[PDB]
Amino acid sequence: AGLAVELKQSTAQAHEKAEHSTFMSDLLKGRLGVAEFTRLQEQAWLFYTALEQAVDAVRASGFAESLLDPALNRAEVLARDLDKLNGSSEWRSRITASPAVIDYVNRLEEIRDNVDGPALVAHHYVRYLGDLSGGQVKARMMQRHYGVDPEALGFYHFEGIAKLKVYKDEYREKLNNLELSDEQREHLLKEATDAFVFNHQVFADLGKGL
Ligand code: COH
Ligand SMILES: [Co+2]
Repeated sequence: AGLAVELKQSTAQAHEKAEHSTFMSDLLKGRLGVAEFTRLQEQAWLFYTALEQAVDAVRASGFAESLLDPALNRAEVLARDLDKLNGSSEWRSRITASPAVIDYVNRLEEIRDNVDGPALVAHHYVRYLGDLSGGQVKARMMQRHYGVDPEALGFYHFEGIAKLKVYKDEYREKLNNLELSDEQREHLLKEATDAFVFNHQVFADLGKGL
């Protein structure tokens, strides 16, 4: 075999490289602070805004409307998280994207303009499925290590989903039931590996200095 299982087996090597990065290892260990966590959330808002722009364009065309659920949207809740984290709403006009986040947004803007359905589905898998399966863990250690207020952690909470585990199995079945050509499947497969590299490069840029 299936598409959901194939994505979890081929991108398993790249997924191990993301959790073994200097920045993510220090952030989850508790060796950093709420300033380093806030810089990660600031960069995440920049690529999630670009990601959702591409998702909105591909959903409008009819490509995988059931898969692209607008309840998964994180840019609106990430903006509210950064308002509580920074203490003000004035962060919007003073944040600069890192070299990796620029490359990431450029890729998501190309996917939006070309309305590349399969490539968008690969980026949707990489970001949203990881958020649903590891959100509650990252929110727990952010409160334990940095004392982040639970209301400033809405990114890790999906209010539109009552059964979180059931939603993961429904997302994988919708991914498996995507009618795709052999070229569209290989494009989605090669894009899924690319999307993991983009997210790993974001952590590599953040880890510089500390
Ligand atoms: C323990 C460290 C860790 C971290 C920090 C982390 C953060 C990130 C991250 C950050 C940018 C990305 C791109 C991913 C990528 C993913 N992670 Co993780 N993951 C991690 C370990 C896991 C584990 C374990 C799962 C459970 C898989 C499952 O069966 O739900 C997971 C779920 C996923 C899934 C869903 C796959 C599936 O179930 O089919 C993707 C994609 N991810 N992860
Ligand atoms: Co670079």
